[PDB]
Amino acid sequence: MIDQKIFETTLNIDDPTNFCTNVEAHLLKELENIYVGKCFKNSFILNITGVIQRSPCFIMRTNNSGRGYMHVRFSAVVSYLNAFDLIAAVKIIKNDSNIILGESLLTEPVTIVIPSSESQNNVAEVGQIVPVQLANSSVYYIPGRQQASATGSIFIPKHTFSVYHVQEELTQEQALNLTKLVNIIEMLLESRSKKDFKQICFFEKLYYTYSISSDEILDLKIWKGPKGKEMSRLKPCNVLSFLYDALKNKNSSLGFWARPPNLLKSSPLAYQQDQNSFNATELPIICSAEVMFVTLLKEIINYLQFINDLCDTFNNEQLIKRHENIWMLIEQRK
Amino acid sequence: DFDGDQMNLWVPWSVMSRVEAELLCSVRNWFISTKSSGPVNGQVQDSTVGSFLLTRTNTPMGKNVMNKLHAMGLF
Ligand SMILES: [Mg+2]
Repeated sequence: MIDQKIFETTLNIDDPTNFCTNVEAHLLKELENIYVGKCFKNSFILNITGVIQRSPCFIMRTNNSGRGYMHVRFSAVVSYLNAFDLIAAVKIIKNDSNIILGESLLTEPVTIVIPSSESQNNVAEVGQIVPVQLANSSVYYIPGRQQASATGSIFIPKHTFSVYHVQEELTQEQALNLTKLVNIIEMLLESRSKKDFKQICFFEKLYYTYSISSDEILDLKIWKGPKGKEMSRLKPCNVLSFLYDALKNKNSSLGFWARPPNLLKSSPLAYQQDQNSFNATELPIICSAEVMFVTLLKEIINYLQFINDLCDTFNNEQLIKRHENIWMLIEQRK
Repeated sequence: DFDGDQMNLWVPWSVMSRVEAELLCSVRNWFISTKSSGPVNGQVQDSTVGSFLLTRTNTPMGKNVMNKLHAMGLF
């Protein structure tokens, strides 16, 4: 997840006379040099946006250097990676590190640590690209480092799911929060439509959970079209459409929600059922509809980002075949 | 006094200290005593009696006068 975070810092101004000739430009350049490309305060900082507040260029009191410091408050574009987050492109660097190490080549620099105890790895040699699912271990943003540090497993579609029992209604402020979230998903869906469709079909079939879902049947461009395939059980609902009509304040959400593995993960579809008709291996969780919509919406966000980056990085069929030892492995573990 | 006293002397080298030393800590600021509000310095011993001898009216020789050459030599 990329985002914007407001930071606070104190600079050191070696030449206050030359610095003040253009305060804002020099301040922005100093901030960009210092903080871009390095994680700082539990965020990665991809790009420095203009400053919000700053102090007058003071003079260093406790030394005869004559330099100034000046305090700066600024906002920056930060990439924060979470648990269960989906990363679609990871390069293996070394096999001598038997614990297995990788380096993500997406827009968010992360160095991944895929444990070798699981047998689904140690099959990927050095130089090939394979996606990773981030485990529940928290991404470590050690300050000053050029990239995030995290541990995660090679993605298997994980045919498990969670049912959600709602007991609180949405308010208009929460409605606006999830409407910003669906704005994000609309951007992602437009990006998906902009790609060469057959690659999304292939990657979606590969990471679909239950069965191979027969054949090419039921085109799945998804964008502005609630089309889908498989159709295992129960009538689904469009979480997006539920959102906009909830923004119109019609529908209540006081029900049981789930996205079982039979659904297409990148689709905005889900099931709203009144009395828990799902075959859950877990107890329903009793909490508010803001939690449910946040969780499902960001699940869709990371699944669709996953497929988008997989389609983007695999622009040609030769690269897929170069990493052939992963595709048949995942097809084995369906 | 000069009976064997030793006093420390350090020369500032930093620009901030050098600017400070001449502007703030110069001895001209300690001419007037902070303690007593009066002057600290003046003539002592050789000059306190020297000022009296110079400015007294009559010497044992006569009137306390000097010719031009010795008046010039005082300066
Ligand atoms: Mg003495």
